[PDB]
Amino acid sequence: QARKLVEQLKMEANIDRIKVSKAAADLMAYCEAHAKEDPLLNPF
Amino acid sequence: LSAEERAALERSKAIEKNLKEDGISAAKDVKLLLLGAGESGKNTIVKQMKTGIVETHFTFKNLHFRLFDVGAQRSERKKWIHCFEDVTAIIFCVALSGYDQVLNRMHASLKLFDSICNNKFFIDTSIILFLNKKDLFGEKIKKSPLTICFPEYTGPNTYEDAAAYIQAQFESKNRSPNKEIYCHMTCSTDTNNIQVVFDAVTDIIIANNLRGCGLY
Amino acid sequence: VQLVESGGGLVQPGGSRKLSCSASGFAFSSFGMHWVRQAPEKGLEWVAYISSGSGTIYYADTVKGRFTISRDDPKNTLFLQMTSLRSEDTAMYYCVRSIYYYGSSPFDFWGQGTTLTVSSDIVMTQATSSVPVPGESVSISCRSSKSLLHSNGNTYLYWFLQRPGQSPQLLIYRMSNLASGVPDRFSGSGSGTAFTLTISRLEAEDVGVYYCMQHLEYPLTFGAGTKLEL
Amino acid sequence: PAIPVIITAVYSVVFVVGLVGNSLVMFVIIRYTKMKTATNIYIFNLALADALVTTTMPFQSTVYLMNSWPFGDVLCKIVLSIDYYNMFTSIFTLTMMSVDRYIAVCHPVKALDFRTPLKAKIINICIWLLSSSVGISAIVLGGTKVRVDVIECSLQFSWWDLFMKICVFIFAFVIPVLIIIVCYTLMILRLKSVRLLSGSREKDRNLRRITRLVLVVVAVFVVCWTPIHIFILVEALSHSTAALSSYYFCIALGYTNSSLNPILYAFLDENFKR
Amino acid sequence: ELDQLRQEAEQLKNQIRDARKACADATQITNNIDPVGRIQMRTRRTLRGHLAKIYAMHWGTDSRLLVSASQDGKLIIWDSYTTNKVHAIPLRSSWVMTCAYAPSGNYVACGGLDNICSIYNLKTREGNVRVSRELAGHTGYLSCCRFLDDNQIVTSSGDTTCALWDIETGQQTTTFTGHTGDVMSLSLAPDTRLFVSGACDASAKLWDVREGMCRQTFTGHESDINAICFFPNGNAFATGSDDATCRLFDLRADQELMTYSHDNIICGITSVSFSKSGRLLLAGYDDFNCNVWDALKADRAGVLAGHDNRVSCLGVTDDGMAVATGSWDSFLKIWN
Ligand SMILES: COCO[C@H]1C[C@@H](C(=O)OC)[C@]2(C)CC[C@H]3C(=O)O[C@H](c4ccoc4)C[C@]3(C)[C@H]2C1=O
Repeated sequence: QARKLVEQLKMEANIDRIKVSKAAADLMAYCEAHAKEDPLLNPF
Repeated sequence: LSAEERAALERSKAIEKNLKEDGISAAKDVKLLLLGAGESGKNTIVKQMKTGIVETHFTFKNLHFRLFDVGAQRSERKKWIHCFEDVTAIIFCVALSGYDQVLNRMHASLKLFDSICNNKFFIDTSIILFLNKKDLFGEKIKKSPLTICFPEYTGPNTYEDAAAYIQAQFESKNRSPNKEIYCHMTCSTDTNNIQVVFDAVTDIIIANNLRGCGLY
Repeated sequence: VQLVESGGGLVQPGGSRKLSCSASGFAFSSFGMHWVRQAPEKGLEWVAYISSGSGTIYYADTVKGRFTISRDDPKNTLFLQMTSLRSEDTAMYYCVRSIYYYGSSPFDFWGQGTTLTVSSDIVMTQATSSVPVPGESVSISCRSSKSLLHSNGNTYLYWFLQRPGQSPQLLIYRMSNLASGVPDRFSGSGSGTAFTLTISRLEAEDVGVYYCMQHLEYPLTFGAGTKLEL
Repeated sequence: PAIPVIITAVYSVVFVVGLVGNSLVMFVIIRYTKMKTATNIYIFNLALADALVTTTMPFQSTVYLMNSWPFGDVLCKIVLSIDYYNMFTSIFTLTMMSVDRYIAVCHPVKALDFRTPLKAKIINICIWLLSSSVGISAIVLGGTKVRVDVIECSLQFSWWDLFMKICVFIFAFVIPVLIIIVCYTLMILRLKSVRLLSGSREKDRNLRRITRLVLVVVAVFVVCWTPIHIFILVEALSHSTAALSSYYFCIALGYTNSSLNPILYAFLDENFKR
Repeated sequence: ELDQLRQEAEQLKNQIRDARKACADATQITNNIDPVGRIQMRTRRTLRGHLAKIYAMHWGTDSRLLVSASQDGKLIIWDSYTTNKVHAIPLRSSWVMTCAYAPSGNYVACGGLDNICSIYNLKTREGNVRVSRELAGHTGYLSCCRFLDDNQIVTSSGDTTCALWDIETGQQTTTFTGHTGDVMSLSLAPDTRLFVSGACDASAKLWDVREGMCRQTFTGHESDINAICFFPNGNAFATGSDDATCRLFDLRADQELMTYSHDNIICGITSVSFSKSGRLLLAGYDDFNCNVWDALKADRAGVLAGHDNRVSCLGVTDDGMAVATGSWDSFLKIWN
């Protein structure tokens, strides 16, 4: 019945999570590293 | 403009002419969306009109009707109802014979007609309502009229009053002055069922013409 | 795809002949058609052009006014009527499929031609007439009297090959863009009025005469023909 | 007495109201709705024709105040041609709006084909051409005459005056009035037996409003076109007195119809004013 | 079993929430990035020809061609540079909610209420675009379809199911199950190994294509999720729902990282797309506008107001040159 759901919830919870600061720094680093290549930040 | 670009422009113009011709041909069609329940609310009117979605095309009195069976979509209606905002009418069927049959047949989601009447897109879309299985109603009504269907009857017996009561009850959920509800009685034996929707469609298109002429 | 020529033969001067072309295997109504002649011992030469919808019709200046081009899409047949036939009209004629949109490949398919024997242009010339040459790499040049690079970054030189006894085939359209059914060993390069065709590791079945054709502005002027023989 | 000043004030009021109404109608229909409906094209045609009719009031007023012709023959030809031409255009646009509404209500199945914007443009073009015929005839045939000792504009060339008067009477009054009456009465008779206008507490009032608006339109047309045609026919079948003064009152009513056309057909519309 | 399994699942969910809370905050986090202020994008092109509501568009690889699907039963392949109709593909089904452009440029995909993902071949002989591989097997309507390559496709449907198909055989090779509600959106990772999937159960699930199992889930919303899109990094995604808010989640942290909402916005989000660098997040709303949020500052940097109906589809070029929006007004426009 719900044993598959319980197993999926256990498998999804038993993973590796990194802090919010690392993810935010990664997004900021990608935004600075490609800022010069984004013209919206002409062929028509 | 190069020779290739001029030929490309000519091809684009030919495509545009074909699109305009197809749109002119398709603007005459009438789009009706067909809704109801599995208890003889859909197949009888589809048959009397003559995988995921079924098209029922016909031409009645130089009018191209096409009916839109979405009954195979066993899912939530909210995420695909906006595809039918431009339809002329909603052919909705309600089963009389299920006044006492449990499923109750009258209480589909408690709001099978309320949701259709007020789903933010059918605010001016007319509904042609069809009362299902009138013959079985006439041969069945002598068994507990005041029941789980509507415990507020306090009225006469037999077909000609109970049918009117249920029809008035289902019209009472409209709450819309511009929208109209056209009701009719079906038996799956008669042959005059294309004119019931045809006269309705004539009424909606006359109303639309009046609104386009700036008189209402 | 099958473009079949019909008509021709031997005619008397001052007569009229109606060349016909039957098209099968493709959507004929969406293709522009060309008629291209070839002399019995010289290079190719363009005769006529009709477009889809019978809208734009172009004729060669050397035969303008006496030649008529037409088509019938329900019958899928192209027609060229020729009146007042001269001594230069002795040639063998080709029907050419072409299509024009973004990324299209005009002049892609050439039909099997038919023979007929009578009893502000642009100069397109190749400085080389014959190169004797397998297993090596060849480079073949073509020159124009005008720059073929239009302002949209598109150069309009097409590279064709004619085998000994075969209808011409398209190798490259629009300056180093290969076609369907062509080995990757062929390549193109160049700039204004100076184009090169490079064949790396020349295998057999490359003997024949090569041509360069321009599509920048009508009329269509072919090259002279670079002949490669073993 | 005070007849000339009263008539001149009437002409000035007609001029001001006609210009204001036509300009407002044009501005609203070019700023909104993008002329994407056939009735919008018809309204544009009627507004343009009415504006071209009503840019003639100082001419007729100055003619009645100077009593002969203070304009010249080139101005005579252009004014006569413009007046006749845009008169016929306005009347025919009235007729075609009536027929369009009749098709929209009484024959809704075929109205999906005839009431396209392109077809509305086609009938507008034929209206323009059929009026331009009379305009060309007026500009080639009319002239000034000294008669007494007074210069005056007319269609001076027999039966080259009475025949033209009868032709303009038939092609400007009788057929359009017949079409208006027939089409609107058939429209209302069909619209009685229609839902959203049936016998209830909130639909009979709307149907009565529509019927009142229709009768207002027809009564305005009849009242403001009858006296001029009656006077010109009784003249055609010593003219300086109040009999001659009544001529320009009839002209004033005839121009009042053009002034009231965009008040009736545009301001009294549900699609408008929003 | 009847209650022990439910108690174990509830305890596991509580432990997951506690671990998520403990793996949050750390080293609000904005560093005064000096935001773009106001960006004034303008309409460079308008593309007329559709005669019904535009439901989906997709850009090509070359950023010069695009495909649009309308409710009149037609796909149209436009050349956006010169406003040319390259192709006009009629469709058997006129109810399509998704359309895709193959990255190779040889095919397009189309799908909707007929529960079929039809592939169409463009770069073929005979000069006509023909039907090939009408993939079938879904029970609900298709909400999205994205090409992996010329041979593999992924389709999200309304039967709480995603699917990976191979086009050569016409048979589905992987089924992704686990959503409770209807699935509405689909975005593929840049490396074509993973994909996110948002549903009407207010849940977005991150799946691995090769394994076939849901690697993680996110449940931070309150209504039906309608649109989703990967960040260009492939390590985060953003989505929007019918509760008039947008949420940026991160793949590694498994949390909701940022929320874009406004008091005066009470309309659902139909389409979400990033820019090339990921700094800009463009979202189409039901209020007929198309807002441009700053993805790192959570403020309304700009408004695109040129549509007279509901903005339904929204795409951005691969080189970042143009933004094409299609609404229900039968016109799609290009902003730069
Ligand atoms: C619509 O508003 C104008 O109404 C016309 C109606 C004409 C009519 O009923 O035709 C059957 C009518 C009465 C005929 C006699 C005309 C005339 O002799 O010259 C006038 C003129 C000279 C230079 O510009 C104008 C116009 C004139 C008085 C006409 C009108 O005023």
